[PDB]
Amino acid sequence: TDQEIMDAHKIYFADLNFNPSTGNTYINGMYFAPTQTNKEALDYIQKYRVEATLQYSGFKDIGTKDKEMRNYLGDPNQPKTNYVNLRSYFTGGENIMTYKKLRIYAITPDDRELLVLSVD
Repeated sequence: TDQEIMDAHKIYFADLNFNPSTGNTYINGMYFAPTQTNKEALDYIQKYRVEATLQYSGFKDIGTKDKEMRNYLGDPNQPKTNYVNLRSYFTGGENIMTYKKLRIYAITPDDRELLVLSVD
């Protein structure tokens, strides 16, 4: 169901790169927590659609890509889980700005798009 998938994305960590000298913060991707109450709903979602604000271009649709399975938080000591690898999206060579508008959509294997993560 749409709410079961939606709640299965409420605990997430952003994979950021941060320059302390400069203050630039880019988002590389997004980890969704592998909790037992939402494991099956994360295994269900196979693709993610992203709209994000690029550093030089504006807010833009950057398309749809398969999820990656990645060790939670990059930790080899944690199990693999849903990872939205933002850097493989249609960004035109550009980095995605953190804290500016961002919309991530879970795509059912039936191709329906549901908003699971939203930042303004």
